[PDB]
Amino acid sequence: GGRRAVPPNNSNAAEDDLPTVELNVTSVHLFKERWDTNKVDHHTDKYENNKLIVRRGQSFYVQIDFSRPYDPRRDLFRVEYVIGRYPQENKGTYIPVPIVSELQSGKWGAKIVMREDRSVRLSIQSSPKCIVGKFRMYVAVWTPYGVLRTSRNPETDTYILFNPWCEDDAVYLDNEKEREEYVLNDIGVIFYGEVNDIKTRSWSYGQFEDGILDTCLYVMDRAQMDLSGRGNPIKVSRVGSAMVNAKDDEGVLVGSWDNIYAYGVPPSAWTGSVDILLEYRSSENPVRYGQCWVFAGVFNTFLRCLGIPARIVTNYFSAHDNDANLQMDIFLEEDGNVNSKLTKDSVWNYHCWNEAWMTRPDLPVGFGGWQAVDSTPQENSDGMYRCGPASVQAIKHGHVCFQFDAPFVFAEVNSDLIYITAKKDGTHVVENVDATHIGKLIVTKQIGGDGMMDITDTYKFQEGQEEERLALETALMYGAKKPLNTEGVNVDMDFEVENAVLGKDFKLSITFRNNSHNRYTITAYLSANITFYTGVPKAEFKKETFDVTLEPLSFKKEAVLIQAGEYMGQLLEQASLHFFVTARINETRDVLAKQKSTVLTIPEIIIKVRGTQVVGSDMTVTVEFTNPLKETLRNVWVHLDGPGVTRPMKKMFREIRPNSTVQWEEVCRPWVSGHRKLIASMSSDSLRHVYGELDVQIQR
Amino acid sequence: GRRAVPPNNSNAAEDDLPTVELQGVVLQEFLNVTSVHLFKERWDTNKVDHHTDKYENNKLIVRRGQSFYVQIDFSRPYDPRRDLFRVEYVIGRYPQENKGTYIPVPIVSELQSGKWGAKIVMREDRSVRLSIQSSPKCIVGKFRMYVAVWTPYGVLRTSRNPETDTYILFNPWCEDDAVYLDNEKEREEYVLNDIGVIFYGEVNDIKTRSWSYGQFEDGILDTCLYVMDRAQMDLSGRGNPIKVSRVGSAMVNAKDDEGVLVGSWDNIYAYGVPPSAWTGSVDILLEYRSSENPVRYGQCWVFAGVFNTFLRCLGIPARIVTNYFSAHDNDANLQMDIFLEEDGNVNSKLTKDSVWNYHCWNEAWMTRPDLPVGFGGWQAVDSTPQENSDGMYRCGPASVQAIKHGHVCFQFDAPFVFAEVNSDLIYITAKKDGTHVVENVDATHIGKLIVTKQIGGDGMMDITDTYKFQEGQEEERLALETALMYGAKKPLNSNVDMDFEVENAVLGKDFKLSITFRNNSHNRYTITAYLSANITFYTGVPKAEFKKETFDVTLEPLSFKKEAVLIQAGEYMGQLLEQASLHFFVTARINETRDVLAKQKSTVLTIPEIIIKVRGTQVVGSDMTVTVEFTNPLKETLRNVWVHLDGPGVTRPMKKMFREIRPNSTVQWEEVCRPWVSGHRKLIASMSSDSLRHVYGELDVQIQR
Ligand SMILES: [Sr+2]
Ligand SMILES: [Sr+2]
Repeated sequence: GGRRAVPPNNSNAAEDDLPTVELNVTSVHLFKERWDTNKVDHHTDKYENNKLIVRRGQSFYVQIDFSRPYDPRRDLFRVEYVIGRYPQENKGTYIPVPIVSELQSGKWGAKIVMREDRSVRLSIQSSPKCIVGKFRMYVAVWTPYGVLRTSRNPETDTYILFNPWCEDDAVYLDNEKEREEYVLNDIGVIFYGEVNDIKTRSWSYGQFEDGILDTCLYVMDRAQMDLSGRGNPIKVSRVGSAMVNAKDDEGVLVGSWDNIYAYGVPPSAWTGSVDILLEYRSSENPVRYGQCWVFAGVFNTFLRCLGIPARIVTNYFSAHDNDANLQMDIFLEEDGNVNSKLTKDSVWNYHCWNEAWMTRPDLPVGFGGWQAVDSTPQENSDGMYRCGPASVQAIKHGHVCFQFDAPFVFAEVNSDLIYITAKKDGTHVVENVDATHIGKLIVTKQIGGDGMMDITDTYKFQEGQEEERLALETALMYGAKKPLNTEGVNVDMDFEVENAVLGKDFKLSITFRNNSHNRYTITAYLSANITFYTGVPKAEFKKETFDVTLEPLSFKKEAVLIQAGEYMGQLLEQASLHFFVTARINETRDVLAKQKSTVLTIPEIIIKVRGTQVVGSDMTVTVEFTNPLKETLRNVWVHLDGPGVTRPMKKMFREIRPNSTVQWEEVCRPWVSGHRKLIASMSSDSLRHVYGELDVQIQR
Repeated sequence: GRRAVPPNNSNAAEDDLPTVELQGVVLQEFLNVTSVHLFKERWDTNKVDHHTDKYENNKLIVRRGQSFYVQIDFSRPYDPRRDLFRVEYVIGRYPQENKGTYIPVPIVSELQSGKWGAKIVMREDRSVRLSIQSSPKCIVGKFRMYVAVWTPYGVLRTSRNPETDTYILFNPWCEDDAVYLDNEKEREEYVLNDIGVIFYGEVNDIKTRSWSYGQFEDGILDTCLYVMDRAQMDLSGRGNPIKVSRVGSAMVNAKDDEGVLVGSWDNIYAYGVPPSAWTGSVDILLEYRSSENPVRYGQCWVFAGVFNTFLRCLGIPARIVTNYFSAHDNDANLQMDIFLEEDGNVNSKLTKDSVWNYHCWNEAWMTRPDLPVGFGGWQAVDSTPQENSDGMYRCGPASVQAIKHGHVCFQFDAPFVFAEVNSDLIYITAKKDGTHVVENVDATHIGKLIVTKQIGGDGMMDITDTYKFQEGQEEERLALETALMYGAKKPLNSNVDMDFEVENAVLGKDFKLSITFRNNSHNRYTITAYLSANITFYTGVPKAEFKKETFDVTLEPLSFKKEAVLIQAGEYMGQLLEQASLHFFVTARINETRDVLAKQKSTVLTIPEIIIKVRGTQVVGSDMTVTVEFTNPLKETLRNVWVHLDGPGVTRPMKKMFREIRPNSTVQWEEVCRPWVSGHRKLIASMSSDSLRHVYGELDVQIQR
């Protein structure tokens, strides 16, 4: 056909039927059953699936009943696995599994583990590099006139996932604790807020829930992904992440940061990946709407479900859309005030990306392990896409020369803020530089429980360390950018905001230390704005200039008060507030700068249960939320979730008068034993990004 | 909420800057420009010293990093003690200094290096004449010019004036430009030349044809800006060769309905022009700008054609390259599988992989700052997609030096272009029971010759040694190991030589295949050779096996034997495909040793060319009558014959149609051209019909002033 002899098979759903005729089998028994050896041994017993699911590079048992006794003399047969529509032994999409005296490592094969009166028990092993997907099983009998082969049989469809338990698999992770956490765990916690006030919230990955695995295969099919590569964790993450953010009626989620969300579910409402993945599957069109942590919850569900050890990572004060520039420009005016016309770039209060576990045989030795993949697009070499998989280890050392998109995730965590006064005659002069703001704290969920784990030391060295300065020296050599010459760049200023609840008042003190044996005349300015979590300004709710005289060896503190009415009028979804404080030392003309952010605390949702905490047993769940506003919250949606206990659900209240409390009781029949969890979220026409949860423990 | 200002990613979108911009509190006896002068005109210094005097454009065109002159007329003599002003260049809807989309350009005592600055070089009564210099890292695009006079209350600035818009192209003549070529011969060839030759055919009969890059033609420069626009390329990226080529190559192959061309190798070409008819890039590029939808149809040389025009037009040196025996769709593998039956025959069912007779790609020149030192220079970029990490996209820019050294750890997509050229042929026997046995590896077929057009004229320049070392030698071996550890995959692991040579025939003639054996040992061996001949596409994909032959031969100890075969025209005339190539597989079994020998070659049937004769005044501005002439070589009728004529700077692409043409008849076509360019020009003709296709012809003319 001009282009290629055979078309590409980039669909695991398209199937071809192998001919039945160019000894015979009567029944093929696999030991599926979620209690049986196979599933229990492959660690695929939690999957709500009624087919055999194994993990590559490992043996599993199967049994073939022949019409007559298998005789090693005049008999010859082999099990066949085939995927997609144009199988090719050449591409790994047609695997003849030959009978062997013993199984070698890294090769396919079947040992006749035992035979008894017309049946043969088999031990089948698979290559540790096997294509991940859902294969078809057949049994071929090689007669002197042609192969005789089984008919199409759905109940034998075997799923072959990645295998972090196998040391020959690139996805290998050598620690059962981590294995459980990064692969087996189907509940997760997402960190946000601001570096000073870390807020957490649970998300449901739900990889083992009914259907999720088949949709993970659907995304790939939708990406027209060559089957020959689904066995590559790299290209798998490379393609998988590009599918997450809907590039025009294409991907999974439709991103959006417009506090309206004109026609869908506000990003702040979702409780997990489940209903999201199932909605994409059923509608077959992008789901509206999503934002970083959402994209992150979903991509993580996709990975874990296939068996690639993944986890979500949150960076505080993220320099997004850096275009590999290591500098953020803050434009101060001649008298010292932040210039709003020019200052157009912002630091995100926080940003969430993923890390995947794998080896990097495409790079030198030492860069394998955790890989950074950011599904939130930004301009990189290809032009506005997801970034990664970039080796966190190389990032740490500044080796941004190795793929993929490493110079852009490096800048997310290493940028500097440059305070530059643009003279009114059209000139510039950089007054100061803040090397310590961006990438102040990078964090993730710990292995034990719902705690926090500081993984900052992994992306970067400690400041001042030559290794730190070296990584910069290196980064700068292969694509890092520091366009402004910061040449020549004794008062110590710093301020603090006390965190408050939504609707209440708070203080913001400014401290001024003067170590010199002399006095100064400072002129300060406080500028408070209302911002999106991305750090983008909506408005300046409070401006305030100060006039401070500093005696030598003086230390003066001033206290400003932010009254609730000064902000309650114009707040945004995540309750973010940004503070800028700059000063001029009239004598020497030095400009001091400092900026911080805070979020207002939102009261949680209450989840309470009564009944029988037993699988199969009806257990009633009670949900209740109190509208803590002096206004009536309209069109209130409360979301309920809890994998293994409840499928996701949601309810709506036309309105909730100021200060009244609602309640929602639904009865669930927990289908999983052990510690499970219940998760709630709130979203209305105004207040949203409200969450609640509960630690149930199902019995049986 | 995502970003404070939308993305500035359109050169055609514009912002209207205010004329007056004051602030605060308080005649305006400040200076008002009465007119601006940008000594453009093809004769003038700017267009000439910048190498843009060739662009058939009416606006000022200038190459980055180098100075140019302008003259501003004021309402009253410039006084260097009171008056303060400056020129401004801005681009896109959302200009930003932070990002080089707004450029102040101050008056300066003396121009520094790689920094915008204007020096006052002459002051006549009421007129300042500046010498303006740009930054070598300037964005490439069409900027708007404005003059701004600073008052202590604000700026007063000129109003929208479309006639003073300025293009700033890359500049291969500037030492500080990433894209710098150190000598005029190369710069002239790879940047100033708007004509090239494409090498096709097969190694043992290299065929050439003229292709018009036509970068300087009217509308091309702008179309080029539209491409980057259709790809939503961030303006701040448009000053980077790497991004321009990483992004621009991706626009060439219309995935869905985005890019420039819809690729097709079906031999039918349902509702479009056959890739074999295109004479040059001008046609496509314009057609696409008017359609705003992908152009049908193209194949590897056409994408390389249209991409080359793109590259050179913006100012990046680039050349088309033609690799013979290409392993495209290699997925990093370093092996090609050919399957055999137990009796020695080729297993027509299992052998689904094919080697392209020839595959063209582009080489683009630029430094490489994202890579270590040493990998700058020519960079391979393949606009013809294939599975790479991202899967099914163009590949490149891959540093050609990194490839030659197996350093595939560097971006972009190096392993793929590496196996496009350095891969082996494995002959495997698929035993009747289901097993496979590796008979022999042919390691010298793929990547035989990589060739490009020469600097002087239309000859070829063997560049195979830039991609690889010599077969055998240590460096080639080490290179291979260096690759294998960083990506390249390589799964699998009796002295009676054989070989056959084909005597290439002309379309419609009988010809011969001459196979010759030889027995070195002192043994009387016995061979059973097989011969399979297939009609194929240039990619390697077969359509049919028109001739199957099998014969046993005995070999004397220390001997030689030449078996000749006569292939009659009739055995193939009935089912040829475009480009007329045929494929042969010669395999033999020496039953004593059960050793298997195998070989393959290809042949393209020579087709007679089109005749072009110039009659008249070969003088710029003066008419000249051009006569295209084609004779039906076949013994049957051709119908719906489309003839094409093109000549950059002599005539724009014109095409004529003939309802049919009887066998062995001749048709003439007379057009009167008015050459607007002098010197060595050329004329390209092409032919396409429902039957015959892939028929080209050219003529060299020298037009005097
Ligand atoms: Sr830092
Ligand atoms: Sr070779």
